[PDB]
Amino acid sequence: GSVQIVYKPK
Amino acid sequence: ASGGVFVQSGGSLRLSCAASGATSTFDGMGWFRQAPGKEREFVSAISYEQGSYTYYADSVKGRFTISRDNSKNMVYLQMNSLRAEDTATYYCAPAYEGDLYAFDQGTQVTVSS
Repeated sequence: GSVQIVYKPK
Repeated sequence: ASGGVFVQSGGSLRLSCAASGATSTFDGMGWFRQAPGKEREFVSAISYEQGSYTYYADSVKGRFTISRDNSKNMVYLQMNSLRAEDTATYYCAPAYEGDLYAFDQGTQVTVSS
């Protein structure tokens, strides 16, 4: 139902 | 409440996280951190497959090393040359292609100068 995404480096 | 680890500037710390192995959804594990008053920050992520990805935030490159032991279902983060700006709570999370997914407890780390 929900998620926190922490993106890898750009 | 305020309880955590305390390291002197220049010191080192190792974290570990259980990593059951690759599912259809996730192909690695890693860490992010959140310092007081700031947004969550990627730290590092590692693939279950040897040789696939090993990502590091620019702020920790050369100082932190992530590693896996698939035979123990574990991943490790070796944090060397710690500095005060590394003060934060550190959270483990499953990875998919390097990005971390937290689908809800961290390790609070204070580094002095």
